[PDB]
Amino acid sequence: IVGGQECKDGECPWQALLINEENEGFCGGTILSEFYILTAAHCLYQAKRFKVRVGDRNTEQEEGGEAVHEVEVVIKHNRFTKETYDFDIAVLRLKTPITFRMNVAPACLPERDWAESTLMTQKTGIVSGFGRTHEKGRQSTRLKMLEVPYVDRNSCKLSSSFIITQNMFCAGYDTKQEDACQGDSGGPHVTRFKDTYFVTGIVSWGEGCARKGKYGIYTKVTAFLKWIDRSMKT
Amino acid sequence: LCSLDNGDCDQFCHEEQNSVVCSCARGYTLADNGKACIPTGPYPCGKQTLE
Ligand SMILES: CO[C@@H]1C[C@H](C(=O)Nc2ccc(-n3ccccc3=O)cc2F)N(C(=O)Nc2ccc(Cl)cc2)C1
Ligand SMILES: [Ca+2]
Repeated sequence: IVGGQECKDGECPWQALLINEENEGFCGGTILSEFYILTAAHCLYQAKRFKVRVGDRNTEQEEGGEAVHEVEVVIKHNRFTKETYDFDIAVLRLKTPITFRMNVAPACLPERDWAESTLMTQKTGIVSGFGRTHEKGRQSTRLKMLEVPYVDRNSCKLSSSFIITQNMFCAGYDTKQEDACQGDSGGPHVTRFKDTYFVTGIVSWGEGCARKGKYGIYTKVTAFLKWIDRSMKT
Repeated sequence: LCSLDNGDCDQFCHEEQNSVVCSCARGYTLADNGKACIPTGPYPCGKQTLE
């Protein structure tokens, strides 16, 4: 995350971290339930084998709240392709149930229409992660969060050197130096409504990070609620 | 009108029979006034944790 602030205690309980066999984080994920995690499809090809970490806020150590969970099933959206990065969504079923606690809780799944007419229409959303704090930086060691403004859809297409599909949405700043980055991919984009946070997007991609005239591209969660609901039953 | 401040619902809002019907996400039960959403157990989805 570039800019933003540090995730204080209990602030981003739904944040999940995918770690490689070397125990290094490489992508984010969002807790949906005690068994399911929501992440980005392109994060899959990114690791031979991987596990999910929860309750972590600082990777340099173990404060006792962290918990590792092995993946039992990796449900990748079949239509996902790196050539367009469309359908960048994946659901993970964990082998063991997550224990909710301080810094460990799921985000709410909203209903399509309601989310689109009420959540997506909000002024801002919230993205978080342990990703790089700069375009050319290293994996951030502290969990960060950032309030990102929802961006006009047209103003979103006019700024992208790539195709923005219906399964995508822009969030961020035109010139202000704040945005998600590499490492935050797969992470949660949540929108708050009356102090309840609903998952609205999955950190997907961007041409660099915090680049003037560019935005962060997130996978619209509302476009996959059905697919997500079907993925969580099996 | 679900269009007016969300029909006073805590979470989900629908417009059936030309009225307003509130509902909640999994893990919450619809309160007596049929508007508020009450958490079923500790650590309900969508809430930052305090303990
Ligand atoms: C130059 O970029 C570095 C490299 C890395 C990267 O590889 N990005 C990347 C991925 C896919 C496409 N892409 C899109 C459509 C069709 C084909 C296609 O190849 C273009 C891209 F630039 N990156 C990044 O992920 N940043 C990032 C910023 C904001 C947020 Cl919210 C999340 C992530 C910044
Ligand atoms: Ca730690």
